[PDB]
Amino acid sequence: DIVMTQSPDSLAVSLGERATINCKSSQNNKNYLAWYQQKPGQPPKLLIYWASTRESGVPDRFSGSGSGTDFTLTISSLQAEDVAVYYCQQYYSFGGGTKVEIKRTVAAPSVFIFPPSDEQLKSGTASVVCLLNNFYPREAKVQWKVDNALQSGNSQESVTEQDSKDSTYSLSSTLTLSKADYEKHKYACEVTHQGLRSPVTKSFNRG
Amino acid sequence: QVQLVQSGAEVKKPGASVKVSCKASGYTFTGYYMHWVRQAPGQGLEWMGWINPNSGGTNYAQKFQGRVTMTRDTSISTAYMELSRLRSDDTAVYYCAKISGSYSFDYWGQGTLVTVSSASTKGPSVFPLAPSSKSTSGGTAALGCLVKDYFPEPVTVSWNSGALTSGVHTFPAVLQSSGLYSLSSVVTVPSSSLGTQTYICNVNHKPSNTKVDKKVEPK
Repeated sequence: DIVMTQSPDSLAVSLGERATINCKSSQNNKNYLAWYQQKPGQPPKLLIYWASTRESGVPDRFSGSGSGTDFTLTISSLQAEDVAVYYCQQYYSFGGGTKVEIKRTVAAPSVFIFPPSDEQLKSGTASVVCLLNNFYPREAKVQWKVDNALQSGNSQESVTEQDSKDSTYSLSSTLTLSKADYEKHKYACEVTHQGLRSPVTKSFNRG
Repeated sequence: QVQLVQSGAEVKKPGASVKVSCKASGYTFTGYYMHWVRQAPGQGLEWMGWINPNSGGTNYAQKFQGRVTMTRDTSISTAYMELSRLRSDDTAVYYCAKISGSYSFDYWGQGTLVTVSSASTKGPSVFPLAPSSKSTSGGTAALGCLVKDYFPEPVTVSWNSGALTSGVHTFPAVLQSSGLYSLSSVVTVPSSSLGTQTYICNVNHKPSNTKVDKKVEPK
């Protein structure tokens, strides 16, 4: 019957600055609220229990506060090592999680386009890959154009975890067509991003 | 040293059952309730239930009542979670976690991936993403490998057998409507290297016992 809601769902904070994550519950004198850090491929790690007691070994920059229904995980001086998803927990309810990332200066993507290989074409399919490399922030618009026809809903995007070294993202966009569809046309990926003064288009002719 | 060590990833078809184990050591097994928590890929944490290892008494989330069974074997300090009548939305990493006196989970198993799907295990097809002028910007060329149509997760990718880590980006897999996964791995290198330095992506799909090494050559 208890529902935990975290705010915000995602958070970008500059290196060495303060990050705060909120958690409110639906609802001996203990508060029975825990905070967990989770990095990809790892189980969550307990940071704070009883709302404000740090687990030994957790850096002092992690602190918890709050009472009753409203609780807050604070990270003073965010490190790149703290990029993770944080969860609150009360009894058997978990918050929905809050992604924490390093905020950094805008970095425009370098754009690269890869035609389908002949190996793939012989297998009967054609994947066109558009690479957006080392950019920030994560929002980027990738438009596919096939003989200048704007493509909608037939590509798939994937985005890396933020790079711990330079705090950037990379993104791949894959347009997949049947070999037959690919042969019927003569291919461009147009990238819009905060760091680009005008869109960058990379294109190639089939053949 | 408290450790909770879970059994390995499993793949199940819809309608089947899965049983995950969790071997505890480093503390008195019967003194702490063991809970199960699951996490679908990219999603949050979902509590499933607990077992009192000292009695076998259980309590399950209403969402799993009638499908989950938790048991333990105290002689080998092992907790078990069985989930039956599986559907693809039971695809998740299942965790065992020991509750503490503060009603927090201070110790977690490493997780057990359970994939529920009708798809058959299948190694990837690996296709080069070749560097050319159309993947060259300011003396930097990008190249990569497309790792297509495999099941289940995961695959690992390295470059030049792990000697090449700078500039490497391996993208999270996307699950296609076919039920198969595909990803790309890319690396950015100096353009001046393309005529002298060989680039090979090493693709390892342990579920299908597939390893592919693909040379990626310019143009």
